[PDB]
Amino acid sequence: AAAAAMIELDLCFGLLLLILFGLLSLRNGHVSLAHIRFICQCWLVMITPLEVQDFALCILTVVLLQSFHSFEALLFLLLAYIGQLYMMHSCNLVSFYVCLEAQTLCVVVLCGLLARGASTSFSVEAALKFLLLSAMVSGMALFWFSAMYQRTGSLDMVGQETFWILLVMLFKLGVAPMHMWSVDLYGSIPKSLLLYLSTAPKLSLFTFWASSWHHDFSVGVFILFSMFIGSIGAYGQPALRSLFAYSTINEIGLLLLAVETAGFHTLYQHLGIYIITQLLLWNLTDKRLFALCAVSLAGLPPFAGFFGKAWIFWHAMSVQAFSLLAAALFCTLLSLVYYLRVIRLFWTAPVHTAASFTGAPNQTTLTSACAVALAFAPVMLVKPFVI
Amino acid sequence: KTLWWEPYWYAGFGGMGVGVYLIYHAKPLEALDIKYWAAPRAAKELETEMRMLDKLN
Amino acid sequence: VFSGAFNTPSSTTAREPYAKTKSSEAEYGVDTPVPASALKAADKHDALAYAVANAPLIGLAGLAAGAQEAYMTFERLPPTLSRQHFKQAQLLLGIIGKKTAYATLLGAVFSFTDATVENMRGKHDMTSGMVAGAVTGFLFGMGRPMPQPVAWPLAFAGAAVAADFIGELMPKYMKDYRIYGPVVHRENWGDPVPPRPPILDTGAAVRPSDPGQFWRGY
Amino acid sequence: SVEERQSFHDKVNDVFKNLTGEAGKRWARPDEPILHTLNDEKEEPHIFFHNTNYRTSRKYINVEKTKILREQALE
Amino acid sequence: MFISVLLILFALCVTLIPEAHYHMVRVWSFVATIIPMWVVTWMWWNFDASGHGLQMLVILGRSHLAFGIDGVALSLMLLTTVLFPICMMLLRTVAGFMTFILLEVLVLSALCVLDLLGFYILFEASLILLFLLIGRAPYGSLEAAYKIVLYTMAGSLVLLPTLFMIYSECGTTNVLYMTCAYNHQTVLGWGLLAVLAVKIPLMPVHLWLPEAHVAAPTAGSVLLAGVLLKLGGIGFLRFMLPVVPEFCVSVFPLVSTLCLVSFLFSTLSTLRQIDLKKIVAYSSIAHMSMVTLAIFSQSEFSAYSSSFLMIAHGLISPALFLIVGILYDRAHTKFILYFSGLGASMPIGSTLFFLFTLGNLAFPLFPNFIAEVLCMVSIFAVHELLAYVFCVCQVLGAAYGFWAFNRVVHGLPRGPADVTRTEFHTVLPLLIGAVWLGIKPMA
Amino acid sequence: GWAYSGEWGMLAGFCFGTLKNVQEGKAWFRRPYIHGAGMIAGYYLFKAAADWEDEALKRIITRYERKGYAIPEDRKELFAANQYK
Amino acid sequence: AYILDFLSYMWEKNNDDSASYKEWQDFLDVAEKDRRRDRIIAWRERTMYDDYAANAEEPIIYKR
Ligand SMILES: CCCCCCCCCCCCCCCCCC(=O)O[C@@H](COC(=O)CCCCCCCCCCCCCCC)COP(=O)(O)OCC[N+](C)(C)C
Repeated sequence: AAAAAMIELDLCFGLLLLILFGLLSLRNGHVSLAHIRFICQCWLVMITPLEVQDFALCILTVVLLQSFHSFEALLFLLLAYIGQLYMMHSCNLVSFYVCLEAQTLCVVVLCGLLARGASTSFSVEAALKFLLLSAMVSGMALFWFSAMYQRTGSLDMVGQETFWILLVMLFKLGVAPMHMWSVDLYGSIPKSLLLYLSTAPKLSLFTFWASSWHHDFSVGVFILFSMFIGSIGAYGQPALRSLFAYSTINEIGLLLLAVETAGFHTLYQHLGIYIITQLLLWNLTDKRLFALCAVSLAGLPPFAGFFGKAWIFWHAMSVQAFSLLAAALFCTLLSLVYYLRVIRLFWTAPVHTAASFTGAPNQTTLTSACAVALAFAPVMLVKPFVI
Repeated sequence: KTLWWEPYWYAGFGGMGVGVYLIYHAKPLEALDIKYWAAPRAAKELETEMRMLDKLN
Repeated sequence: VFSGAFNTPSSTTAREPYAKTKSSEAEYGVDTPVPASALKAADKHDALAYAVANAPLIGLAGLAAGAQEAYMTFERLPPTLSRQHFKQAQLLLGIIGKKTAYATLLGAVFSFTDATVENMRGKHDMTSGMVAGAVTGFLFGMGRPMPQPVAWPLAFAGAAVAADFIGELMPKYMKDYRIYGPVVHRENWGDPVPPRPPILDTGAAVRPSDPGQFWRGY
Repeated sequence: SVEERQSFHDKVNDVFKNLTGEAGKRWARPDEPILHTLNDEKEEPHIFFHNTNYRTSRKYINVEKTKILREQALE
Repeated sequence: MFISVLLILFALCVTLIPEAHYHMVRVWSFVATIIPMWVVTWMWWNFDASGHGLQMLVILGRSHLAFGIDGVALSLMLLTTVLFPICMMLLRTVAGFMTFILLEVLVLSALCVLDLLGFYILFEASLILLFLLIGRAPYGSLEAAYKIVLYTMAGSLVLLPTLFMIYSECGTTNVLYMTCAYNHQTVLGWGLLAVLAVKIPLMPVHLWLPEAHVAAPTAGSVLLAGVLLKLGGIGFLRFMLPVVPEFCVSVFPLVSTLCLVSFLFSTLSTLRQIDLKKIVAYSSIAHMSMVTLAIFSQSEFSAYSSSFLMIAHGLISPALFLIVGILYDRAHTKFILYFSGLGASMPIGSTLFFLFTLGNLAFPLFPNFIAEVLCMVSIFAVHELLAYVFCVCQVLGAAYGFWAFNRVVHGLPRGPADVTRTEFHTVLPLLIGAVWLGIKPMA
Repeated sequence: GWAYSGEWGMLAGFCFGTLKNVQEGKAWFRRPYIHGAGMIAGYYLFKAAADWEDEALKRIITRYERKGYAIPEDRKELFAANQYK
Repeated sequence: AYILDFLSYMWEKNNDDSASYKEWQDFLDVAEKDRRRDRIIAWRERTMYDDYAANAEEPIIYKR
């Protein structure tokens, strides 16, 4: 009986109808597609199950779709969402491989498609490098899956070959020293895909890790590499895109410290606060709120980034992971300097914000002003909330 | 011509000074300082200790 | 609680040592076994065998730094030099091999000096690490202008001191640390006793130093 | 044992919960300390704060005794 | 609590006033700091001195942030509420008013908190405000702002895991249950020493103060000297001594030698200074070293004498900063070589300078004299030589104080004219407080 | 959950409307219907968060008791309670 | 001087020592309940959701 699979049939039927509707709308010469975007958001809601993580991903992708305008980009983001959703439910390396590869192909094509102006060739260059680096990591995953399949005779993810699969997962999160594909991507690709790349796949992969993964090894050297390299790199790079790429490497090192000491509640709290800050960061038009992102990414006390860092520090001290904790505290002391550089650049400066001329007047002030109210979330964060 | 801060300065600091004076001179003595609570209780204990020390001699 | 006369917790102490606190209904640890190479590497009774067991790991760091420098040198080579493959191989292997041998030398000197002072003094304390750090840093700092023949022994001794304090002394001092169950020496407060220590699937860098801290595995 | 310590803690908590005093008496200027055979009185917080208040009272009374005797000796 | 919410909401309404009404903006921001002074005076009226050690308690559920009043917190809160309207009289922009209003909220709530995590959250939420206040673009110094922020962050980051260690150990960060549980006192003691030895300027982590307290504006210098250093002392008296007393005994030779060398070396450095504001800025380190040793003696009435020295310093050194600020505001320099004969040209300002010079050197009829006598009684009762070190070095403090006064006040008359009504009324509450607390402090 | 979460949500909605005005160059009181919609959304969002507080406590006590951790009845009221603290 | 005597009487009338004791007891009770709840919560196990032995008692239904 197939009566337990109506959501899958609904997914496929919705894709079949959406392609035909997008074709009919384009035969009329419509230069805007807000109706297509609303149908895409409805389809996103209709295929998502009733778990916390699934709906967090769903609501995140509904918010992200407001920064994309063409039909093909919307289709690629939907088919990347299918991989992102179904990776959280993957209990093998077969589905794991297919979901990861679908996401990689969608990201590569979007990086090629959306570039404009003088930065087109730089974006295509960085997309090619990302594709080549992704191909060999995919080959490593397939090779060691074949080794595990031959040794165990089954699809269980146990044994020594899980160390290389773990390295595949660490590549997909931009963990140093395999971090330079993300550093290349941050310097050229436009802001909407940078917003997409810093939020949704990290959530999808960490939920797969929380749900169906065990390894008998450690990730401590990659924690050290990510934290020290990210902090020193963001201290040393004057371009703002490289600053935010290296600060992202530092944040993924903190999330790996939360993974390594168990306690995924602190991981989920810090990831949620980080995702809301990212949603504020890449949609800013008034540059004074760039200082709020700075004080809430430096871990300064009353804002929500402090709470996200401080439960990670608390659980690390609870299980006595002293050396990694000391390295994390040193890199936190270093991170403050370049977040202060951000504050010097964009707060202690005269205010200029250009008006719109061709309509759409400051079109994402709702989301940015809503996400700035991360100064009111700390009242709920101090309680036993995320567990 | 009176400067802009003068009425508010005199009201604020004068009402602090009068309030500190009334704290020192109109609060109950036990409420002002614990040494007024313990001064009568030390005196009776000293009365019943002086004659103890007299008898010990 | 708070008075200007005195601080009551400065003179309100226990008169006897306490008994051990029962934290769970099961009081046996669960953990994965240590590999035998690290078990052998902990032994200090043979100074030579200690240095032989420990020095290849410290040589791995020089191998990594040398491989980095060798690739960065290879990328800058003009085609008239890069096509000469024997000369290219001997240059790059020279850079890597010099870095690897220097790291292995510094590591062997540190481990041998540490275990020698350990066996000479008859006890394990922080003096052997400080002396080994001073010797290794003076070996590194020789031949350099002069803040450096003092600065490098200080840096290597400080690394030894930080190693002792963070990795050895603080875990030893907090062996009776409990995050769950009854508060230690405050069992009258009534916090309930769980059936077991909490099961945590931590990584290999976070392992329980006492059987009662947590159960590690899956 | 642990059971006896726990039952004593419950008794102390019940007593200090249902406690009252009026007619010119300040609580936290108690007349008598609470006598106990506890190892480390801070095991029971109510007893620790009670005896802290009593000890504060005694220190201030001894200061006052010194002043009265100094006036007498001067005379 | 309801009153505190009303005072915060009244203070925050300065932003909504349109900027073209200048008189209204000035009056509103001045009254917004006058009202908490009245409320804290009323809290002193309400206090029962023969009652419990902790009075007027409030706890906000499971959010930490629990509050209560003892004597040290109450005296420090009274001093802060005096000092903030004087700061309001020395500012001219809405940005300055709002920065000092937010600073007053954070200081007042930090002084009376009873939760360690609450203390951590409330205190160093002022870090970015101090960075913007010190590194202001045309006339500040970004180097000084970086130094003060980075030193404070370093100390706080050492404390934070030890805070969380005792929180996992016993189940709470409330100081009333942290003092009654069994905890690993060496680790937490080192974390608390790390924060409070940076807040109180103790060598070697003291180099931020000479840069920050000079690069700040006059209002910022008044706040930083008179208030923010004493948060380390109230940290010692409220959190560290009750919760880790075994550590506080075992660290006494180390804290003792740190205090002795800080006192001696900072007094020796003050003699070679050539900037008037740097002279005033160094002298605060020796006073805080005496405060710290008197706190750590724990001997006779140590909390009382150390709190009284904190109040005497918080009255006297902001007035010296105010006089230096007047000289800088109307002569555009802080350099000693440009000033001479200020007695003939500013007789009232020089008289105030002399009186506060005598107060800073702990001469009688000033609260510093009573303070230093009682602090040395507390130090003497442990050993006589630890008192002798401070006693014999009194010539070294008087040397720099009288040398600075004699160089700038006597000689050929050159320099600005005498003080205005506004400058005199910025100085005046500190003088009245000094005369009262140095003649009849108690009843 | 917390008793004053709806009032906190209303203050959040007011600050949201004021910031949406300040970003677009308008004074704080402009477009008060934006403030009203923000207040309604903030009220219901923070009430939902306060409901999740009680839900999380109930889940923790239920899972811990099924695993074998027997909690005394004096401490079960700290968890299995819709406490309006 | 009569104003001083009447203000002293006003202080004595407004002060309520039993209310101070109840304030102290309620403070201690709220703090103790927070500490007890947090200590019970800290028995916080963590494995993957597919660990059917560490989560043997949960009533989970699978679709596969
Ligand atoms: C640790 C004790 C606190 C002492 C700190 C030193 C205070 C500095 C000045 C000394 C004044 C002594 C005042 C004594 C009587 C006042 C009331 C009183 O008893 O003091 C209060 C607290 O006293 C204060 O708050 C004094 C306020 C002093 C601050 C003055 C500086 C601010 C004024 C600035 C200038 C204003 C001028 C304005 C005019 C233009 C409680 O202290 P204890 O008696 O130790 O408490 C008893 C302990 N137990 C309950 C457990 C039994």
